[PDB]
Amino acid sequence: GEAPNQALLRILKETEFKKIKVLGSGAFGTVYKGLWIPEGEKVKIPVAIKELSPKANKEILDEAYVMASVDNPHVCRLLGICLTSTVQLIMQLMPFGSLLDYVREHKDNIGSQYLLNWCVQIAKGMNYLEDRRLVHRDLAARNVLVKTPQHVKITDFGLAKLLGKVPIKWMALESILHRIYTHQSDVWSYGVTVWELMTFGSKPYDGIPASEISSILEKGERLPQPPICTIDVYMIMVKCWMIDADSRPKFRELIIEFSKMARDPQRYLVIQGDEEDMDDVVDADEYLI
Ligand SMILES: CCS(=O)(=O)n1cc2c3ccc(cc31)OCCCCCCOc1cc(ccc1N1CCOCC1)Nc1ncc(Cl)c-2n1
Repeated sequence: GEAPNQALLRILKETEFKKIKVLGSGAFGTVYKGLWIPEGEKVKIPVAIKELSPKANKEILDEAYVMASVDNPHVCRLLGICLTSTVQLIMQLMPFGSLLDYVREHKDNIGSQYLLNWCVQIAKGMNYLEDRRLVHRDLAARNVLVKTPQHVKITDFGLAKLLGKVPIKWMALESILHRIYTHQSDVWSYGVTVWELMTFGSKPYDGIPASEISSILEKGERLPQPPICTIDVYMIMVKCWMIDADSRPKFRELIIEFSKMARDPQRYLVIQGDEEDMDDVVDADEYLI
């Protein structure tokens, strides 16, 4: 029971945008890179169009509701939806793809400053979501997209729910065992995501069946310390992975700590060699109504 959600849901004409290329596909559906041109407004906006039964429409509209209810520089911006045969979701295009893929591809040219700034931005997005009493439930490096190497945004709100099949290796223990989800379980997943970033995109618990992850965590086992990580960063992750959810750090505290770290990045991360016509193109972050 909260304030009325006065967010605007925008309906976009299908004739207004052109699909350009396929970005990805799978059981969830397919996502296209494309361009959106509102009629007579003299702007072209690079967009991602998510697409794929009446059960699919229900969940896609739940995602549209969630994403239309949020507005943060570190959260995916939903431009609107196009009511075709299957409902399409129009989102801001993130040219550089997922943070996981970007990090795996560019690990040889990624420094401490970028990693700590990404941690700061992700924490800011999650803190904003907490302010909106929103629980993401699927936070991971694969669900963080790169608008620019200096700017990342949280996406994939398919599992997002209000405060009141799952990827086991990113979940808190209480979520694995009692299906309890809280902003602190999101903090656990944030720790796992930071681990993904610091190991340059390695698979957490590589080769371990998901069925024994619960026992592994119950025994006290945790993800190892990444080589580039000083005890400060790894301690932050371990705090995010504590059993008592109230003992885990809050997202605002993570913002503070990682900002402190980013002011002197080399003290906290040790990385070898650290030191056609688009005239009218407008990014969605600069197209407001
Ligand atoms: C994150 C789950 S998602 O369902 O919410 N989702 C959101 C997407 C998106 C794209 C493809 C996709 C799922 C997507 O298919 C399965 C995922 C496989 C590829 C992951 C990232 O791929 C890219 C994305 C984007 C640009 C390039 C890639 N890559 C680059 C090269 O390597 C292959 C493709 N720019 C984007 N901009 C807004 C949204 Cl909103 C999106 N992507």
